[PDB]
Amino acid sequence: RTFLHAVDVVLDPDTAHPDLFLSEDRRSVRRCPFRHLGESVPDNPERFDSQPCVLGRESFASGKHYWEVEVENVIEWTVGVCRDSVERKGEVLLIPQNGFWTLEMHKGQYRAVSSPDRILPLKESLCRVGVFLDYEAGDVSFYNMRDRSHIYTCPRSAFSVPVRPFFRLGCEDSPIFICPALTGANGVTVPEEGLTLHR
Amino acid sequence: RTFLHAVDVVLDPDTAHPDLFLSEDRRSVRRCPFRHLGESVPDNPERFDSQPCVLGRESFASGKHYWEVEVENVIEWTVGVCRDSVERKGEVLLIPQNGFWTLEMHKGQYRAVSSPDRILPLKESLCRVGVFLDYEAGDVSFYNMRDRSHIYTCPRSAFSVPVRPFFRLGCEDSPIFICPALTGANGVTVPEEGLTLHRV
Amino acid sequence: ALFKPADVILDPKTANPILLVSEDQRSVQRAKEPQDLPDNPERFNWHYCVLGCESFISGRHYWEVEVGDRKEWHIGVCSKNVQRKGWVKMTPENGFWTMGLTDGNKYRTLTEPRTNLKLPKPPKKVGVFLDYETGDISFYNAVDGSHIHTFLDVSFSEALYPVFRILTLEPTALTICP
Amino acid sequence: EWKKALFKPADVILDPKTANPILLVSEDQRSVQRAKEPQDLPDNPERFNWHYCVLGCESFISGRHYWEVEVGDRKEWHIGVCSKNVQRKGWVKMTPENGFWTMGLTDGNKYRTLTEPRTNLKLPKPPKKVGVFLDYETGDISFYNAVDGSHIHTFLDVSFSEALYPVFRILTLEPTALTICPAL
Ligand code: DMA
Ligand code: DMA
Repeated sequence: RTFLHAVDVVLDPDTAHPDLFLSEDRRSVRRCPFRHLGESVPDNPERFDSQPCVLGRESFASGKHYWEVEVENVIEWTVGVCRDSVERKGEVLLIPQNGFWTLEMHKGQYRAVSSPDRILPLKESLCRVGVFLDYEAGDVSFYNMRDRSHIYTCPRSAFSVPVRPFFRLGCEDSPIFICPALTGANGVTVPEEGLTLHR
Repeated sequence: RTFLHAVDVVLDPDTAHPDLFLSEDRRSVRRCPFRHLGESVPDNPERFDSQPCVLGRESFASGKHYWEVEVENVIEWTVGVCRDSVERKGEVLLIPQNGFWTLEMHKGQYRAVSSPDRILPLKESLCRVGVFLDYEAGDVSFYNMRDRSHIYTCPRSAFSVPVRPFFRLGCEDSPIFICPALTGANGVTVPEEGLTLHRV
Repeated sequence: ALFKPADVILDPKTANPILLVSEDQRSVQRAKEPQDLPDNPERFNWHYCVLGCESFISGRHYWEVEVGDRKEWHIGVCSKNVQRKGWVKMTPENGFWTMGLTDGNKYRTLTEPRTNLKLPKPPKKVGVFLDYETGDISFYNAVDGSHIHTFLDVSFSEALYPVFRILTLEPTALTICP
Repeated sequence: EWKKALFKPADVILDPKTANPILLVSEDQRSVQRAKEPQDLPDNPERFNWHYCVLGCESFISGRHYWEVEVGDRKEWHIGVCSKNVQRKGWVKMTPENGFWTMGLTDGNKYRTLTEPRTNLKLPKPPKKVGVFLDYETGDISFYNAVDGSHIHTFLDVSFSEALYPVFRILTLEPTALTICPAL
């Protein structure tokens, strides 16, 4: 029960700030401000009302878990992990003491735990980012999936409650994509000579 | 068994053809031809002796499992999955009928299941290949980890016995590197400001 | 009517959890995602398959399946004792006698190896004939009366269930004609 | 020094029931090395299952005690005491508030007190032997260079309401073991 789990992350629409526009498969999201203009949006307790955030529908209370996100050409983004119990309403600071563990692109710089005091000196534009959780280790880590190089581990934290995948978009009409877990030929006929270059 | 397992693949030196030279951490391997010249090499029923092969020490009898392999240095190679019971001493075709599920590079071509009749029309050089196993599904699949695109799924096969990660080097002097599973800060002091750009 | 019309009802206890059997147990559709069902021994847990409630032990029987313009489907019979846990190839040798459509226009028989079928008309409705004793299963266009395929002189040693399989998420269900 | 002589030399023996599975306790129960990989041991309630820690068998409940630890030229080690009641399952920050009073070395030349927040210690000479002095009643544990007598670090906030075990932690795989000098 020490296996690294490669998570299949699907966004939970009930968490999504109203300016967030999810794809129908809930594996991609963009931010379109005032898209509900002229609408009354019901303000259910799960939804982020100020921070343009969305969570994965998965919760983790134990073990090791990771997923990958495509962030190419998105100028303002946040990825990471947050407690299921985080404040949804108002302008909460996205920091470990409030139950958020993040890597952020902000004004051409990468920032650990969304802090202007932790600029990470990367020598390339991130394209595919690995998000890693080890619950018992208090570990949230980030990876550059181009070379599988370590970027950052947050200070070790007692999670205490279940945690979930966390996403923020701070710019408009710029989608991020959550990379599906590999499934092989799941749900597909495999010809007797094999299946080639499936899409 | 719902879960996709990201395997931490460590090579089993007892399986390794004698010309294969493992790294100390056993996560990479190169072929050094006739490197036991003037030596008597002891008998070992686990060891591949006809072809320069080595197995992952892990075996799988159920569930879904994958790992990634760096092949950008190498142009004569085979990777995938084999039955634990495959022929080790005699030379066999590395095909599903003999308990091998492989992607091969040979003479500048990618061959599915090591077959001259299954040339894969790829438009780029592969650098990092994903090897995917779904035991119940009879599924071994290969991905191009550049864009995580599907390359090939082998004909569905009843594995029947435990299967293992499979590696082979042909007329080749360059190493294969098996991408370790992500571990975060496992084994390491994390400062109170976090751990930045950790290098192993 | 050379053959007894079988009254075929889908056995929800056999349906792969990604399958939805109708209230009347005559039609099956695919869910986006698996339902939360137990893995009882009768359930196909890998193949997207569902059996009829009744199997055939002897005599001559017939039923009809509405496929509509569904892009993917396979139907036929299988033995009581096929592998329901994990993938097995659907072929005579593994106890499956089936044919169908894949990818909107590719008709096959699930033989070892598979064979392509040349169909003048594409069927909206298929008839399945079983003769336990001779050992014959035949597929026809139910509208045209046009032949599709036959397995001949098979040596059945077990009860045979009707079997239905759909991989794709489309709006057209698969429907047994009462 | 008269003050040194107030401290009873403690006879400290490593308790294998407490050792994280990736630790190897020697035959004599004085020495600890790291294995390459966890051994197949039970997760009994006594065992540290996350931190690479091992306790002595005897805990302190009163009085003044001294033990000495050979670190030689190990590049990573941490030692001190911890409460009986510390969290042994999963990561917990080794700090006074969680019931740990330890200092040590990381990265060959970075000496720290494991407090909140961590502090970098100045060690004009790197120690090869560390003297550990515990005064239960004054809640004091002091660390010294046991060869040249120089002071390294003192906690004056040790629990005087909990039994205290010697605790020993190694993360790295290296030739030099961590060794307790028997009381002599
Ligand atoms: C549930 C599923 C994906 C079945 C496909 O089976 P297969 O790959 O053995 O192909 P077929 O039976 O269509 O030839
Ligand atoms: C076993 C292990 C990896 C411990 C390090 O703990 P930590 O990251 O809390 O650091 P430290 O206690 O050395 O400050």
